[PDB]
Amino acid sequence: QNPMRDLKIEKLVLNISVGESGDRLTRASKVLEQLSGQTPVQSKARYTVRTFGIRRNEKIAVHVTVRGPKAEEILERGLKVKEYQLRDRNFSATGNFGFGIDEHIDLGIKYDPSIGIFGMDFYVVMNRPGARVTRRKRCKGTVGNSHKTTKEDTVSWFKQKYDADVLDK
Amino acid sequence: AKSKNHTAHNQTRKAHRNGIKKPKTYKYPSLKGVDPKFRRNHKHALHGTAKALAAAKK
Amino acid sequence: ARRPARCYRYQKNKPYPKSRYNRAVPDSKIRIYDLGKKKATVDEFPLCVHLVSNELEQLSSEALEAARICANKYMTTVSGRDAFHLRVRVHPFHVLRINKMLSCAGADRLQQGMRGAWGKPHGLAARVDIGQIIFSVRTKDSNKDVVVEGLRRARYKFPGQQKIILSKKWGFTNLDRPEYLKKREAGEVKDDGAFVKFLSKKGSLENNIREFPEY
Amino acid sequence: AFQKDAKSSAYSSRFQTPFRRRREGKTDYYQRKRLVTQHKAKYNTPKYRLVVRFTNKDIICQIISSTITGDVVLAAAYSHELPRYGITHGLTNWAAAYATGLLIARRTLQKLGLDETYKGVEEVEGEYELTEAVEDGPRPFKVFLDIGLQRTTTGARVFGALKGASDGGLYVPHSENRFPGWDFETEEIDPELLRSYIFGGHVSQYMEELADDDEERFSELFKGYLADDIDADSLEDIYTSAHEAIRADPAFKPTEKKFTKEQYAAESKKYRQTKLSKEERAARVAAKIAALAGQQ
Amino acid sequence: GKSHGYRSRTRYMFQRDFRKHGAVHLSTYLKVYKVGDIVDIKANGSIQKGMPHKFYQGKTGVVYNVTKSSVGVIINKMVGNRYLEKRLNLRVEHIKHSKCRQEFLERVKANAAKRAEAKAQGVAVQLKRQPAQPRESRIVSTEGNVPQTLAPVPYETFI
RNA sequence: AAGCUCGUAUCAGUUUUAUGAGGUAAAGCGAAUGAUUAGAGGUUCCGGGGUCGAAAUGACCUUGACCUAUUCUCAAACUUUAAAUAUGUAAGAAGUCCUUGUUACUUAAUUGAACGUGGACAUUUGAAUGAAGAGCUUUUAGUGGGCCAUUUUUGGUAAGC
RNA sequence: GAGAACAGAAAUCUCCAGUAGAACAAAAGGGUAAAAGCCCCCUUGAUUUUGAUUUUCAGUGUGAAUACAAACCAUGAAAGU
RNA sequence: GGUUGCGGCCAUAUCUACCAGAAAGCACCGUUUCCCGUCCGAUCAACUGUAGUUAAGCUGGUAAGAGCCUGACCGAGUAGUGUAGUGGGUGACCAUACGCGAAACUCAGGUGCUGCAAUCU
RNA sequence: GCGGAUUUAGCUCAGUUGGGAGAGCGCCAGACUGAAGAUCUGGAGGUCCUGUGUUCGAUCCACAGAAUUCGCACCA
RNA sequence: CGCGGGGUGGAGCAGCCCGGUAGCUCGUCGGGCUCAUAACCCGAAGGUCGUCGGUUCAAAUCCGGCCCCCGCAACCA
RNA sequence: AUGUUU
Ligand SMILES: [K+]
Ligand SMILES: [Mg+2]
Ligand SMILES: [Mg+2]
Ligand SMILES: [Mg+2]
Ligand SMILES: [Mg+2]
Ligand SMILES: [Mg+2]
Ligand SMILES: [Mg+2]
Ligand SMILES: [Mg+2]
Ligand SMILES: [Mg+2]
Ligand SMILES: [Mg+2]
Ligand SMILES: [Mg+2]
Ligand SMILES: [Mg+2]
Ligand SMILES: [Mg+2]
Ligand SMILES: [Mg+2]
Ligand SMILES: [Mg+2]
Ligand SMILES: [Mg+2]
Ligand SMILES: [Mg+2]
Ligand SMILES: [Mg+2]
Ligand SMILES: [Mg+2]
Repeated sequence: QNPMRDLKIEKLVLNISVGESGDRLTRASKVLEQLSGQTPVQSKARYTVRTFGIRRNEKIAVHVTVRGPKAEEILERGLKVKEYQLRDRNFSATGNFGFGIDEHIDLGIKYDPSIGIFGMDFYVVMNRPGARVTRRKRCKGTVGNSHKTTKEDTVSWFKQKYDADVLDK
Repeated sequence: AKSKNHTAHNQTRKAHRNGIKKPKTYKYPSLKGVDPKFRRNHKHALHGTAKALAAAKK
Repeated sequence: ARRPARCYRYQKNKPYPKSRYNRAVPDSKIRIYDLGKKKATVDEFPLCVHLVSNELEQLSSEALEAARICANKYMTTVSGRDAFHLRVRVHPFHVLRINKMLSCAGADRLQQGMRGAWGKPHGLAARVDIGQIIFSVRTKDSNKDVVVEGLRRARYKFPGQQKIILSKKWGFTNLDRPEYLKKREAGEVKDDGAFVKFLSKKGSLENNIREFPEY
Repeated sequence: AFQKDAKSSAYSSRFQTPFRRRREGKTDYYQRKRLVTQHKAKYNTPKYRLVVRFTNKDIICQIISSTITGDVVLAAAYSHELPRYGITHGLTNWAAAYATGLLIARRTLQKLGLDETYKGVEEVEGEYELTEAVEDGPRPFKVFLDIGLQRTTTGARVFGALKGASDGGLYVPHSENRFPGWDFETEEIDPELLRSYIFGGHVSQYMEELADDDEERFSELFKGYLADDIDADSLEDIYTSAHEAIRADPAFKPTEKKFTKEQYAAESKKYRQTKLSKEERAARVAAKIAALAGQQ
Repeated sequence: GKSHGYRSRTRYMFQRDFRKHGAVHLSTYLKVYKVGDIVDIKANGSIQKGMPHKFYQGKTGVVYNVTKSSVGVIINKMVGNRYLEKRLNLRVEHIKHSKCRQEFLERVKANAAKRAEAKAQGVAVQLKRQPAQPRESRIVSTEGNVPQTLAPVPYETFI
């Protein structure tokens, strides 16, 4: 009994946080460009602390945001890697959820040593219709409490759809 | 040898011996800092007013 | 050595606390301000006695520590460690300065006199007004003489005049004893720690129902 | 509730609320100050804004001056008045914005007695030009464009309304680099593309493409056009006739206002909750307290 | 060394009236100042341009010039044993219309009306203000107001 | 000192009325910042340790480190608030009101701005008190080591510092 | 604060809360939230002429600053700046 | 009286938690050829007003609500302070006389008002 | 008391630009020797003089001290 | 300000004095000889010539600015 | 050419 409080995928962000900025970074950018079908964005480092050799504004990561049916397809493809089993702790309090895969080459294109191996980070942001209220320029507002996404709502939606399951508390 | 540095002692008495005089307001005050565009137009307006008043004294 | 307290008895300077602009203040001699049975409930100690200043002056942290030690030791010896709760209600936040002038023959030769005389931190003192409470001690009504004598002993450690006053309040609360009794029998007082919380007729009814089940 | 919701008493006490229309996300006061602030050496001259606002399903085009008591509308035009001039569909598109700007310009000139002089651009061809002052005559009515919070983009319907108001005879200072048809790679505008957008050429071309393509989309979109038997090639003459009728009679015939304001007020007053009095609040508090005869 | 800058000792003078920070409301810019208008000077700390010197905070003067965003104000400054004419170029955010003469203008209109009605009805004007006069005789009744006798209270501590 | 122009008179180390400005005294810290005392309840997912736990924080003992509601005491270089004294301006004819002339300024526009012509209003011409009058000018002496008293106040233990 | 492979207590990605508790070259104070902060785009008003004004003040100088005028520009859709 | 565009004062307007909303309006909402902008039509742009919904925004109500606002022979004429004495007191400081006069606290009330224009069961 | 300096593994020291705690002599272990010394390899060794704050972190950017010392301390 | 000279492997120098092109010694490492060490013998590694720009069928070199070091000489706001 | 002790 809910007209348009239908939880749906707003976006899926694929992330490759490489420890360096060498050719591996370009290869990772090409990797997450291939399945996304969009030009990715380079993420510069903000500090130079320790243990990574990363420097201020070194372009150490690369990410891409996918929306709509392409995002849903990529989400299902990365879910088949995790065998449709995600931990409960994988679900955030605000109703989004994520997971990490390694050895991405097990789907789509093969090893291709010109490209190499990268694990990738999936994060899915979940909301309802009317999320524009918080993002539009004019009359920007806050989504009401009953319309906000919760971790329980996202867990229930994620087990209803994909016929998946969650794990221990 | 050190000496005194500053004091306002007796200064008000000195000022009030000849008094604090208000600055003698005049009608038609000076147009020193008035906007020069306004002043330029005011000159022509006053010239036209003077000529009109002279011509109209028949 | 330490200068005599007569040199810093009076509030001659503006308050000069340890701050961003001092950074070099020695530690106060008194570090403990609550002693005795400081965990006792408000119901346990109805009788409150105050050692109150009758002068505008400065009490050194050394004198505060000496008087606290004297009063606590006397009342502990006579009535027991847990027969009272003594609270020092003045904190030595004002820093005293000293312009150190080396004492020896020929000091004028290697001294600048009054040039650059601004002093270094010498100690700490509490600035008390007339009628300001210095010591508060709550206890049972039977321990009145012991408590009064303890504060009388502590008074010898302070400069100036101090008065022993029996408070009309219940313990360390701001309520006169009949009013506290009425509130307690009406159930609008809940023990929180060594102090109590009072039920107000304002705020959320759900919270005023949860706390203070006086309904 | 949450450890970050239900902010603390100190935070609430020290919170300074923005201006109400800034909290509502409606007024950009930084821009409004510069739009409204008059040269002090005029001492009464209002600065008229051509306020153009786009809601869903409607376009608001107002001419507004500022006072201490509040803003005062000199003339207002809406895109829901375009059916009177022969536009019944696409009431928020570029051509509707142009028509509304032309209507507000003509209505304001008629109100100010400046309609015969400053006829504007009667033969619109998409050429960039401002309403010039006539020689030895009153200067054209000058208004300044007020987008509001809408973003300045090359092709915006807000600049379509600007173009329509400028063509209507109002002097609205503007450049041509925000009109549809401006080539960002160079410094010239495309007058044919601007005229096409003025007369709905982009919408007609979309209609033709959708008809020559999958008909389900052309049946869902433009459904009212089919039900009104309006062809894509008819849009240019529809908007030309609308411009002619606007120039012919921009006199703001208002709605007949059935259900007079008093019965409107009564009907709305039926469906409104009233504030409980202090006696009722105390009664509810006493009832809630007496509910705990024991403890629930 | 000593420090006397342009904005020296203005730390609290030029503050923003706690919980009234941010943008200046539009009535300040919609105010109209004519030459001869009397204005009070109060610097707005958020507008750093056209700002008056700290000496003129709280000073009341007369507009002598009107520019695009500012007015010229005439202030008589006490220098030594006399007053010197100072001309300040102040943006409108730092001034407001003075109400030191609104009461005078309303009294002027009321006096004109009273004089006209006097010369229409009879002969009585009394158009000058008068200081608060001594109270006239009055009779104070005890009906329901019988005097209650008070006494000084004895000393007690209640601490 | 010399005076000069006037003297229906002008103004004032003062009050009153009206209207501003200030951030000191006080006050406040269950209000921001910085200090500061104590207990209480939640945080074992509190940082955890002891001890088991075959081991996990899992069961406890519990040192904390936070959060919540309280609590004692403070600030020249803290503050929501905020005096008293002191302080700016105004209390009219150089005013008010009505009509309309100039402009190359300004307005969409005789629109506004400023300066005007003409007309009307003297018992209190628009608070109090006072006024060996007011205003103005020139030219010159000496002085340019200060000190004391009440009150506010800085350094200093203090000083006839 | 809650979430994601390596990746932990600091890397990158996401959401929520967040009156400024950040940042604005430097000392401190004031000021600033669709900004004065961060990023991006275009630029040279850090230009010309000579006056007026505020502070310091003798109402001198110097420094600094304010508001105009007469030009030429920059920017923006524009008001403006 | 509701709603919208522009607003004035800028919390009596804010914040938290629930509830309700007829009509219209607003809104969410549907699409990507065109102008335009993005990693992503999410934002921004354009198109449709059609496919749907009041779920959210928004509005209003509720709450011994937080905050905020107002008032008080509430605290308190208290603190402080101008003026006075060959007043008290070793002093610290204090009292008195003629005046001005808080803040905290407590209690009570309140929770946007309003301008222009348009529109509405 | 003033004006300065330095403080780093047991010893001498290098850091230092918002690098990163390191090198010799010591010690240990293994080589070599019949066995020593000498050499030759490898390793450990500091919570950078103490405490508090500002930085994304910190000897190093960065406050109050503590220790060790050098120069001056004069005219009667 | 002026005139000059110098900067080259970790260190000290040549090659520069007109482009045919980076070398000598010490130092480091590996091996060889010796019972072992030094000398000795054979290898390897080490600058691309103080920083940029300029002219050259292909410049450390020739030219012009600039950084550091030294000598001499000069000095009205 | 040199190679220290027992
Ligand atoms: K004593
Ligand atoms: Mg002397
Ligand atoms: Mg002297
Ligand atoms: Mg002192
Ligand atoms: Mg001597
Ligand atoms: Mg803007
Ligand atoms: Mg202030
Ligand atoms: Mg500036
Ligand atoms: Mg001050
Ligand atoms: Mg104080
Ligand atoms: Mg002399
Ligand atoms: Mg901006
Ligand atoms: Mg200077
Ligand atoms: Mg969309
Ligand atoms: Mg849009
Ligand atoms: Mg609803
Ligand atoms: Mg409340
Ligand atoms: Mg006397
Ligand atoms: Mg032997």
